[PDB]
Amino acid sequence: THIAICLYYKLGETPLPLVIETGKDAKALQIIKLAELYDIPVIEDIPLARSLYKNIHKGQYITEDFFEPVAQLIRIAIDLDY
Amino acid sequence: SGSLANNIKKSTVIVKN
Repeated sequence: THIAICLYYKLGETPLPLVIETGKDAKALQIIKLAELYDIPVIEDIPLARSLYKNIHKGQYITEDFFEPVAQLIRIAIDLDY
Repeated sequence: SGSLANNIKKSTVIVKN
């Protein structure tokens, strides 16, 4: 079962990283295709993906167990814009 | 239509299994 979790964090707007979209199966495949189209970093991390999928529903902010693992993702994925 | 694509376009990172 394929899963994809789309995280959004923008300083000043989102008080915490936000799960803005999720998908399983066909929808997960589509999210990944769109990620490629828009050059959004995609990271494979099976334990984290499964746990996020189960715990943090679409439109929910991440919770404490995820703060650091998601921070690490943001640090590698952030576009520094130069 | 288009909400999915607009969300992905603005997103920060995707985690997958």
